[PDB]
Amino acid sequence: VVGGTEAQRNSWPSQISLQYRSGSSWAHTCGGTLIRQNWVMTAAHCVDRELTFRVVVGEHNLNQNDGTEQYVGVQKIVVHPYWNTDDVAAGYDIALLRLAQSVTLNSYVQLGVLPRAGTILANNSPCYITGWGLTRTNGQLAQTLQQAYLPTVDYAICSSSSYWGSTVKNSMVCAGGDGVRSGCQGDSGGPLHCLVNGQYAVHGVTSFVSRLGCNVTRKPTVFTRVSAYISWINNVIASN
Ligand SMILES: [Ca+2]
Repeated sequence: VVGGTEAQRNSWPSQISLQYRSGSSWAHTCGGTLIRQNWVMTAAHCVDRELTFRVVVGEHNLNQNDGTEQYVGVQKIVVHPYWNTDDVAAGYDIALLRLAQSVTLNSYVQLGVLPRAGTILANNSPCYITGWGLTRTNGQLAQTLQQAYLPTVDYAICSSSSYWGSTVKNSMVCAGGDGVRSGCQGDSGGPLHCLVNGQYAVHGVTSFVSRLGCNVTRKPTVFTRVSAYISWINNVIASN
């Protein structure tokens, strides 16, 4: 997250860190949202590589013991069937991970609330992106969980020529674009949390930013629209 501030430890309890095994250690690669005690929602592109993945819930500082972490293996990966790794702009950048154990819920570990199917946010709706992604274009991952205030940019503006054009689909949510604050690499798969009728809900799954840079004016961060996948999500969970 570029232009973020450190999250309070209990603000975003559904945020997870998706990590892969490297050497005798683990490396953060992406975010995720805990949606059942044994299921995480993330970006399809986060799991294209044939790596060994684990999920950390109750995580705050990737580089320090917080006393609140639970570590769990990924047992099964269900990528959206229409996902095409060579075409992120086509959409479908979503995957569900079934965890090897059910995590224990507490003030640091909670299920993310999802919007009802079809819900679209009005332009300029208040949201926060959260993650441990790069804090600058071509930068380094955050140690502590970051948040940034990123208001939505509706489909009509986002898909206009000076923004993202035909690259953005109605199955996505755009947010930010101010040139200061944005998602960045390593935020992929994580939540966009938007305040609606008094409650935060996870309306986006971080998908992409410009090849030019993370915080580029009129290239808001783009997210898979969660409310386009409610039926898909339920179908997967019910069959697995
Ligand atoms: Ca930690």
